[PDB]
Amino acid sequence: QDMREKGIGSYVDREEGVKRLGVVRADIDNLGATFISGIPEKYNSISRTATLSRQLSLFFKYELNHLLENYQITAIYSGGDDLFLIGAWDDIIEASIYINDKFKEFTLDKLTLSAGVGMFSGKYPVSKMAFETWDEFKKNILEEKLLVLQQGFSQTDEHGKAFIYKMLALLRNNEAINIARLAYLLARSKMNEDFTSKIFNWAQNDKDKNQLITALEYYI
Amino acid sequence: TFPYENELYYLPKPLIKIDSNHKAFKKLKYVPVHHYNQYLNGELSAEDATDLNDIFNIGYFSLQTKVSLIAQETDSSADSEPYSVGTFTFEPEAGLYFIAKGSEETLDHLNNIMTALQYSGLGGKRNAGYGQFEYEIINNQQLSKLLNQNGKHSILLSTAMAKKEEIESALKEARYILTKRSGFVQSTNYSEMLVKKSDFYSFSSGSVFKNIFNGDIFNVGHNGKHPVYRYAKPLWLEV
Amino acid sequence: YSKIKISGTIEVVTGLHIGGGGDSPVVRDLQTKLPIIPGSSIKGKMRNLLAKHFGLKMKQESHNQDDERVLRLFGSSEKGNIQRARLQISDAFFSEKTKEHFAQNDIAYTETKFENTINRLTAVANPRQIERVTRGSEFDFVFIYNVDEESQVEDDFENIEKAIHLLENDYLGGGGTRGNGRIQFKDTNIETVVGEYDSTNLKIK
Amino acid sequence: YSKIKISGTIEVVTGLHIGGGGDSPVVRDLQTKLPIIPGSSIKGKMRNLLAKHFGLKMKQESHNQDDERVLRLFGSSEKGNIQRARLQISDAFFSEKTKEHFAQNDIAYTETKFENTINRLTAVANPRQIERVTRGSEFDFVFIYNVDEESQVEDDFENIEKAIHLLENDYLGGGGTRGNGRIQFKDTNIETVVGEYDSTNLKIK
Amino acid sequence: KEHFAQNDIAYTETKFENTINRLTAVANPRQIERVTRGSEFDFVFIYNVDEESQVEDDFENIEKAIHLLENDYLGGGGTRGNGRIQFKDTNIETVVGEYDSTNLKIK
Amino acid sequence: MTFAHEVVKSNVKNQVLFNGLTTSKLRNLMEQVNRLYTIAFNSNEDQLNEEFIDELEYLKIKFYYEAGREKSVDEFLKKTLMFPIIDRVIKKESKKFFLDYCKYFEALVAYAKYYQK
Amino acid sequence: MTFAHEVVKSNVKNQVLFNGLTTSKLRNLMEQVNRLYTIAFNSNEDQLNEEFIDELEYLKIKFYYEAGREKSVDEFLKKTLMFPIIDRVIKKESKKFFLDYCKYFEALVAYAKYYQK
RNA sequence: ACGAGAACUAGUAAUAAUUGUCAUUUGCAU
Ligand SMILES: Nc1ncnc2c1ncn2[C@@H]1O[C@H](COP(=O)(O)OP(=O)(O)OP(=O)(O)O)[C@@H](O)[C@H]1O
Repeated sequence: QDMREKGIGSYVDREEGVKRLGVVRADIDNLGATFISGIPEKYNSISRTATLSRQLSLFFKYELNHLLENYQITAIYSGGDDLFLIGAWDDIIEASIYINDKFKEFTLDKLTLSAGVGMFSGKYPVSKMAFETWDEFKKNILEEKLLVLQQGFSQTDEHGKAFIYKMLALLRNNEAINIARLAYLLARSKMNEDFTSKIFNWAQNDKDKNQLITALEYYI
Repeated sequence: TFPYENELYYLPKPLIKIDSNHKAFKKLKYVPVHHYNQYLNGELSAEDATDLNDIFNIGYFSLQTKVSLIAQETDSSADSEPYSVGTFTFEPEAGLYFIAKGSEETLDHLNNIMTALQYSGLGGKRNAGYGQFEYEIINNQQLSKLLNQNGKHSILLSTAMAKKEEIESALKEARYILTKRSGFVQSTNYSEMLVKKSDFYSFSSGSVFKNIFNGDIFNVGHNGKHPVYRYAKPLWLEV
Repeated sequence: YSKIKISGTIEVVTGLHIGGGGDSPVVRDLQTKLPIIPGSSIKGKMRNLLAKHFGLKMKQESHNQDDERVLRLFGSSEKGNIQRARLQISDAFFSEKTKEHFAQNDIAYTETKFENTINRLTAVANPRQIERVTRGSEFDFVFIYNVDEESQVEDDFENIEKAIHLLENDYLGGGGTRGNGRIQFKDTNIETVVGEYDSTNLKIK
Repeated sequence: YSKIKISGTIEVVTGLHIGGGGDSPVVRDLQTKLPIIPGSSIKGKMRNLLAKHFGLKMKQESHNQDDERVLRLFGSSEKGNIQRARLQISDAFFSEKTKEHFAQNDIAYTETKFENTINRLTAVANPRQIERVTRGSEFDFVFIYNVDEESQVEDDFENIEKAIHLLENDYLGGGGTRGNGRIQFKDTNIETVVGEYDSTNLKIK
Repeated sequence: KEHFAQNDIAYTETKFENTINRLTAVANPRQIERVTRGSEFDFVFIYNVDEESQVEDDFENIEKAIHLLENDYLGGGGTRGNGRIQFKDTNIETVVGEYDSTNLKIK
Repeated sequence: MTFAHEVVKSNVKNQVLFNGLTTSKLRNLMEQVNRLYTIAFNSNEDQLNEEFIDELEYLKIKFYYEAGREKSVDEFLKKTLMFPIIDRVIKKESKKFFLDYCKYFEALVAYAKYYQK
Repeated sequence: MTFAHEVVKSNVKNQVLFNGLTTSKLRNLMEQVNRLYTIAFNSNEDQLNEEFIDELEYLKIKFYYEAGREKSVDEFLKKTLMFPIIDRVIKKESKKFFLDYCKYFEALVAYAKYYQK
C-alpha cells in the first residue's frame, strides 16, 4: 500500500514461516567455453558470437524482470552470468526453481546453472551474507515428499513444532534403536496409515531419509 | 602466516604467468609443499587443481552473536544493542606456521618472546576469549629444500615495500597486488578513536620480482607520544 | 549488596504430575532418571496466585501488568517502568533421604493410576493412564533473594510468606482439581550466604 | 481473595470397589500399601449427579457441555469462556483410627468376594473373584473452595450440600448396583484457611 | 564425555514450557533447549601482573566475584530456575616469570 | 539374538499378533523393568548388588507367572529367548549387560506396540 | 536360591502335580500370607512385635489345619519344608527373613500355577 | 606500537484446562 521503498525488514516480517531472508547466487557453468569455444569450426565469425552475446545479455536483462513478477523479491545485481536476488525464504526457493526451469527452456537444455540459497536472519550486515553464498530437488523433494508431508500435517492437528522436532531428534542420529523409537512415535501419532507407512519406509533408506529431513525442515 | 593440515604444509600461489581454462587456477589460493615446484614448472593439471582444491578443507567460518547490556538496560527501559563477531575454527590437526631467519641469538630471543606470547593472543577480541595457542618448532626437510634453492625469479612470501631509493629499479618486471593496510593503535594518545595509523600500501604475499629489494620498518606515526612501527621486509623464495 | 539463601524440602502429599514431556510421563532428570519440579512451575504458581490475591483488573488481565510489589518481587522488565527481578527460584531435585527410603523399602518412584471417562448420551467409557509422583517423596529446593533496597526486606519476606502459605493450600502440576499435586513445605532455613546483612529476624512457615 | 476449607470423613457403609489398578485388585497407595479413594472418582461422581439434578438435554449430553451454574462450580474453560474450577477435591486416605481399630480387633482391610454367572438355558457357572474395601472403614477428605466473587458463595454451598445429600444416597465406586458403594459423610468442618471471610453461618449436611 | 557415553546420556535436554494468558487461560507452549545437569566445563583464566603490589588485592576481588557467581546464574532464565553452576578443582600456577603463587586462593 | 528382536515382524499372522498379544497385557512386566532399569542406572559400579541379584530372581518369577496367566505372553516369552537371556544376565551380573537386555526388551515392547488390532 | 524352581520340576510325575495339587487348594493360605505381608510392611522396626509373633503362630496353625484337610497339600508342605521354614522364621523374629519367606512362597505358588492341567 | 580497544543473545512468562476404571452377569445343579 506504500509505494515508498522499505527496509530489509519489509520481507522479514512475513508470518508464513520463520521471519528470515533468502539470498540466491547463480553462475552459468558453461559460459567461459561458450563465449570462447562457441560453435566449432563453422559458425565462429564476429557476427555469430556477437548475436549469442546479445541473446544472453537480453535474457538476463529483460527475462528476469518478467519472470520475477509473482514473487516478493527485489533485484539487486543481475547480468552477465551473475544472479543475485534477495527476499523471503520460501519465495526465494520458489523463484529459484522457476528461473532454473525457464532458463533451461530458453537455452534449449544446452547450458546449466549452479545456484546456492541460504537462510539469513534479518538485520545482518548484508556485506557478510553475500560472502557466505535441479530436477532432483524439484521432482523428488519438493513435489512428492513435501506435498505428502504438508497434507499429513494439514489433516492431523496438534503436530506442532514439538512433534516435528522430536522427529528430527530421532532422524539426525542415524541409529537403528532410533528407528525403533521413531516407529513408536509415529505409532503414537494419529496420522493415516498411508502417511505413517510412507514416512517409515522412507526413514529406512539413507537417501530418502536425507531428502525427508530436508523436506520437513522446509515445512517449518 | 601460512596454514597447515595434518601433515601437509602450504604456501601461497605465485602470481606467475602461465601460458595455457583460466578458471580453475583463479579459484585456487594455496599450493602445498609437495607440488610447489610442479606448479612453478607447469606440472599441475586442471584435474589436479580440482583435486587439490577439494582436499583444502582446513577450517570453517562462523558468526557468533552477542549482546551488550552495559547501556541504559542497567538504568531503565532501553533496547539491547546486539553486535556480531567473526571467527574461524580449525579442525583438530590444522593451524598456522611461520618462517623466521636471522642470527642464532635473534632466534633464541624470538623463542623467549614466543613463549611469552603463547598465553597472550594473536588476534582481535583476545580478552573476550579468542585466540590462544601452543607452538612447536619442527624442522621439515622439504620446506628447507624449497627455501634454499637458487634461481632467477623471486616469490615474495611476506608483505614488503621498497624504500624510496630502490623502488624504480625494483619494479622493472613484476606481477603484484597492493593492499591498503590500516588499523588503530594501542596506547599512543588519549582517544583511541582519535588515533588511527595512516594508511599504508604494500605488496601482497605472492608477488614475483626480478630485482631484489631490502625493506624497512616504516613509521605510520604522527600526533603521538611514541613511534608506531609497521613491518615491510621480504622473505624471498628463490625459484 | 547481600544475598540470602532459603532452603528446605518439599513433601508430596498427594501424587504430583508436572509432566512436561507431553504415556503422559513426568519430567525427569537425564542424569538420574528421577522426577523433578522445574523452578518455572514454582515461580509461575506463586506469581499467579499472589497476583490474584491483590487487585487484578480486566485491563490488568489483558497485558500481564500486575501489582507493583508482586512485580517488584518477580520482575517485569517488559515495557516502560523496568524492574529487574529480585527472587530467583531454582529447581527442586529428588532428595537422597527419600531415595534411600524407597530403595530400602522397595517402593516404586512412580505410580500409573488408570482413569476413565463416562461420556453422556452414550455412557461408553474411554480409558486413560497417568503417571504420578509417589507421595512421601521429598524434593530439595533453594531460593535466592537479592537485597537491591535495604529498607524493603521485611515487606518482601512478608509477601513471600504469603506466597508459601497460599501455595500450601493449592496445587502444582496438572489434575489439581482431580486430587493431584498438593505439597507442603517443611524444615525451612534462612541464612546470609553473601554480604553483611543479618537474617535472624526472618521466618518462613 | 480467600480459600474456604472443607474437611470430613467418608464412612464405608457397604463394600467399595474402585479397582483402577486392575485377581482384580483395588487402587492402593504405595507408601503404605493401604487403599485410597482417588479424588477424580469423587469429583466425577458429584459432577454427574449435580448435572443430572439440573437440566440435561441430548444436545447437552453430546459433548460434556453442562448447565451454566454447575459449569461455574466445576469449571470448563472450553467454549471460549474463562472458567477455572472453583472447588478442589483431594484424595482420601485410610485413616489412623481405622488402622488402630482393625489392628486391635484383628480384622482385615479387604474382603475377597466370589461371584458367579449362570448361563441361560445352560445352568453352568463361570466364577469371578472381586476384592472390595471392607465395611465400616473411614477415609478422611479435604476440599478447597475459592471465592472468585463474593456474591455466589452461599448459593454455591447450597449446591454443594445438595450434592453431598445425593451422594449420601448413591454409590461411589464399581458395581454399585449389586450392593457395594454406599457411603456417608461425617464430621464436616468449615474454615477459611487464607483470607478474611467468616465461616460461621455456612453449613453442609 | 566418557561418562555420558558409557551410561548413554544425551548431551542436551529439551524442556517444554508454557505460558498462561489472563482473562483467557489459553496456553501457548514454548521449546527451550538446556545443557544437561552434571556436565563439566574446563576453563582457563590468565592474570597479567603488571603491578607487583596489587596481586593480593586483585585476587581478593576475583575471589569475591567467583563467590558471587557461585550463588547466581549464567545465561538466560535464571530467575525461572536454571544456570546454577559450581567451581571445582582450581589450581593456580605461574607460567611466565619468577613470581610465587603458592599462597593465592580461589574457591 | 537380534533375530529375536525382529521375530516380531515374522509373527504377524492372520489378523492377530503373537496369537492375540496386546501390550496392555505386558503392563506389570513393563513396570518392573522400568523400576529396576532406573535403579541399575543410578548404580555406580558394574558388579551388581546381591540384593539386585535377588531382584533379578524376582524378575524371573514374575515372567513365569505372566507366562502362566496368558498364553500369548507365554509364546512371546518362550520363542524370543526371554528366559535364557534372563538367566544369562543373572549369570554375568554386569551392569552393561543388564542395560543391553533393557534396550532389547524396550525395543521389543515398542516395536510390538507399533502393531495392535 | 530358587529351590522352588527345580523342586517344581522334580514334582512333575505320571500327569499329576504333587499328586493332584491345584491352585484353588491354596487360596486361604495365600490370603493369610498376603495379609501378614501388608501388616509387616506397615511396621517400621525390624524387631517383630509379640502380636506379629502371635500372627505367625496362627499362620503355623493354619498350615497344619490345611495339611490335615487334604493329602496333596500335606505332601506339598512336607517336601517344600514349609513347616521347618516357618519354625525357623518364628525362632529368628526378624522382619527381613519373613519377607524373604514371602518371596519364596510366592515363587512356589507361581510355579505351581504355571504348571497346571 | 595486533581494523584495535570497551560489550552477560539478556528481560517477561509453564504442560496447563474438562474429563468416575465404569455398564450388565445367582457361589450355582445331590
Ligand atoms: N555474455 C557474455 N559475454 C562475454 N563474457 C561474459 C558474458 N557474460 C559473462 N561473461 C564473463 O563472465 C565473467 C564472470 O565470471 P564468473 O566467475 O561469474 O563466471 P565464469 O568464470 O564465467 O563461469 P564458469 O567458471 O562457471 O564457466 C565476467 O567478468 C565476463 O568476463
